[PDB]
Amino acid sequence: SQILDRYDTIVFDLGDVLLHDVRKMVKHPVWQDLEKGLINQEFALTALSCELETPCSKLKEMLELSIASLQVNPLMVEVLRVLHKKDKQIYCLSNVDLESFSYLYKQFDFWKYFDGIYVSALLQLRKPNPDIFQYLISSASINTKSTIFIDDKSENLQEAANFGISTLKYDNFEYTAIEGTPEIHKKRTLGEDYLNLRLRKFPFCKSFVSNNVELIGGEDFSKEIFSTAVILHSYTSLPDDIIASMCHEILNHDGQNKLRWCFYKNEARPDNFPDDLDTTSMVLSFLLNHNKLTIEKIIPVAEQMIANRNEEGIIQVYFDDNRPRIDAIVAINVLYLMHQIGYGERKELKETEAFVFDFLISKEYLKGTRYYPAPDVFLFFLSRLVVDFPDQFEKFHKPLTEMLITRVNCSTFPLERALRIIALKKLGIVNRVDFLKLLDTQLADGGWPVYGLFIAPRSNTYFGSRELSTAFALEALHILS
Amino acid sequence: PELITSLQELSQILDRYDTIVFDLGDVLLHWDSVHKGIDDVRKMVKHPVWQDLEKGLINQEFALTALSCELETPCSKLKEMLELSIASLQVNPLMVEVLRVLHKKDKQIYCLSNVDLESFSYLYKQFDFWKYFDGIYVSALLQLRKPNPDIFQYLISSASINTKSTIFIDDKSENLQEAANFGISTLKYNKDNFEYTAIETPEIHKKRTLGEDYLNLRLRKFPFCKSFVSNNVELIGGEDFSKEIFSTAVILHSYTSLPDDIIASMCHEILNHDGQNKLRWCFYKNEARPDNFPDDLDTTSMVLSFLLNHNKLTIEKIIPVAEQMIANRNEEGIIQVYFDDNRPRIDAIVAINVLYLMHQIGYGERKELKETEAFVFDFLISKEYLKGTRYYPAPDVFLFFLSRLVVDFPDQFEKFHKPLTEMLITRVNCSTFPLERALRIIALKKLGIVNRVDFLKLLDTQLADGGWPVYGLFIAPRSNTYFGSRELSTAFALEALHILS
Ligand SMILES: CC[N+](CC)(CC)Cc1ccccc1
Ligand SMILES: CC[N+](CC)(CC)Cc1ccccc1
Ligand SMILES: [Mg+2]
Ligand SMILES: [Mg+2]
Repeated sequence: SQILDRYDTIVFDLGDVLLHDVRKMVKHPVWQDLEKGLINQEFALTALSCELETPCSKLKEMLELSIASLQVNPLMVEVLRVLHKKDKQIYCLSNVDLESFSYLYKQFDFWKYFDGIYVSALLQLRKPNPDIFQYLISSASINTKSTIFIDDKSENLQEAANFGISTLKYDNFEYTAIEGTPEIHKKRTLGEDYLNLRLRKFPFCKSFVSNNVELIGGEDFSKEIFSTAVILHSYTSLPDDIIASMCHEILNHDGQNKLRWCFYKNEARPDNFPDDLDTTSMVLSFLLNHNKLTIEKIIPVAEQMIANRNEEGIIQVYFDDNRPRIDAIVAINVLYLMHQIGYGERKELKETEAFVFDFLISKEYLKGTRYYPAPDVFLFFLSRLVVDFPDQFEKFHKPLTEMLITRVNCSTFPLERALRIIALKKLGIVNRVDFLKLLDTQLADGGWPVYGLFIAPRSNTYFGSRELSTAFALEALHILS
Repeated sequence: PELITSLQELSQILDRYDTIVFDLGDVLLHWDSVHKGIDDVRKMVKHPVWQDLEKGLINQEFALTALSCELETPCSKLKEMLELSIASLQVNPLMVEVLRVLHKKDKQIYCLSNVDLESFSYLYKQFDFWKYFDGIYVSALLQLRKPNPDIFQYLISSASINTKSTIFIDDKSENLQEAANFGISTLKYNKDNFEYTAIETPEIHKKRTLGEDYLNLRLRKFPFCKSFVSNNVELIGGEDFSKEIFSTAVILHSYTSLPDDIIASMCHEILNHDGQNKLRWCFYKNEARPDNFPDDLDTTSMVLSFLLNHNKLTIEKIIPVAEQMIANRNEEGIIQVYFDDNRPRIDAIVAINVLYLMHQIGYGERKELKETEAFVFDFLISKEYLKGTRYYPAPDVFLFFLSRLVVDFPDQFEKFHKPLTEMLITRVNCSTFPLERALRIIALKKLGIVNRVDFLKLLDTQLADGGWPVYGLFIAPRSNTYFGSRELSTAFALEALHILS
């Protein structure tokens, strides 16, 4: 339309806009708890089974039938498409429970036109409520004077109009051109102050070791360089002085030969413990990003990595023929370096990429990897490769996003909440729920609790640190605020 | 300003007040702190993370693990130091005597202190001055911390304190300062004297209202309390049963604010229940009764106790049924579950509910009750109740019903009070099921302890229509069938809400 081209930003509703008696269910107050993400469908159907005096299975079939009867609106989708081509900022703002949102994301394919998807079950907010409009506007930094909102309901358009956003009621299209927390900041400030103090005191990132993921009763072991590299890659808002001190510890790490890095400091290296491609890939990828190394110096190390494939063609974990292992996340971090340096189209990487893609798509990642038992870690690292090399990894985006959507608010560990927040936001989905619960678990000194990010399987030793946890939580807070 | 050195003069000033608030740390209890890394527990307790533990936001393992990094001290040394500190704890003989004297003067006496749940659990078992308090307000049970004014606002509101007649005793001036802002007079406890200064939410009610409207409408429409059955405790996808009378009787005993019109309607269901004969009741309606399934003492006890309470039946009519129950003992003397020699069963909650009716009708001194009462007592004390009972798998159900009996007949069950309180404290916030939170809140408050943690978490699981989720309260053990309803869950939750406001 000639109307929408006057606006920089268009916000789309889903229902009866892009998609076209179960009404007694969706009007019930319990359904609003479901829409808000407060409960899941199983518990919501149990309750509604009682209030609606209907066998639970009948409500499930009525709902299943109702979702599958949804059909795209071809006029609106094409409209969405033309706006996308015009480089508009486009957002989706809609009430829908989480599982329905999973089905609809899998089932349709217009999602790609959106710069950002704001769904009620991921926000714990519902669409007539002005709070959801205010959340959208500040989080997306929307200039309401150049923003128009498309909905079928007048309550929604009236609310948006009160924030100064024009409206298009979707037969007829009614157009009206409209012309007219500090707790987060405190928690961010506390956390930044905590992280900056820890890392200024100990730029070689500390770690602790134990036999459990919470590292209860863990002992101090601060003689591996990997955590330092993880933080440098993962928390993108370190002050320059800290970046420098941590870079210094990497460049001067003594578990180092010919740009092959070892996990351990020399003093702590088990006799005969080999260099590994995870530590090597991660530090090399950081040094190249910060212009401490050239592709010329890295490429021979990358060939050794290609030389390290097993009989199935998969690049292995260690520079040691007598210690053959594989790991989907080590595969990912190798592939990241490969695409960074120009190796992205080497045929010898095909089975390593196939392995990673299959690990995603088979849901085998729900079992964790050899060194990373928590499934969201695989998803997070995959999202880094997929979003940073999007043309090369196009076919990963939708399946990765599907998996992440189902895992929103599925675990209580703060670091796991952080990874889901960061990964979903990089994929254009706003996960406010995990964000809210992440804030609640900050400790009083500003740091989050220790978490066992990775594992030495031979000794079932978990490694982790408050620095790692806090670094991820701060990235999550910054990326959504 | 008024410096006091005379223990006599102290007693004379405290007597001028109706309410005395006592601190624990360095007032009633005293301890030492210096025992690779730090060598002073004072460095732990001062740390910000320790405030999270004190407020109940984390447990000891969690706080130590974090402190082991901040204080650069091996976690296991921090653990040893705490245990040594706690083991070193001594009672203050002067202040417990002052406390005891105030108690013997029928003063209203409260305890307000910062202590973490594990520590407070140990202290409660270890010492025995707690009986002198009318109410106990501990930071880990309140998720509030003592300097903060809102812990004072909470105490004053929870206990309906007249701050004009209230005096607070504490060793920390910051605590006294904050108390004086609320008009409470202060008494600083020093190593060498006393300093005496004479001094002159909306969400909760919305939730209460919504929950009351929910339950009143549900019980009006279905005064025979509905029930669902499934093989799992949250009854996900459970089927409608609604053919047992016991839920109706449990609601009448457990939620004490039903309007008279609902009470009348539910009482009619009990009296017109076809599964009864000569004032013995059967769990099931006839249409669902298994062939040869007997009447049982649990439904009977709870039904007769209610009908007596509401003057539907005389003591004269109950006492013969109660004598039959005494005739239902086994070779160990424990009263059994069913009116049926061919189906011998014992269950500790059924025993509790039979004992309740016994004491209520005048049978409380009958010697034939001894083995039943010792069964329930050993069941508590042996921690065997952590395994559930035959018909009630959730451990807090046994503690809840025990607390009804023990608080309602306190002269006969004195020896139960402290062990039961000890157990309940260890269970604060130990499970997520709303009904279980509600049982713990209700039971602890009857025992004088405010469990605000479970309360706040209970509030957050109310659904938008005012009802709580269904929960399987009791079990048909053979088929592993759970029974429950939203009415049951909401009734226990509303009672917990009322009892803590
Ligand atoms: C970077 C080290 N690693 C893989 C070698 C992380 C995935 C785990 C590990 C650490 C120490 C011993 C063994 C394995
Ligand atoms: C009062 C009913 N009863 C004991 C008879 C106590 C909860 C459980 C029960 C219900 C149904 C069948 C068997 C036992
Ligand atoms: Mg709509
Ligand atoms: Mg004190």
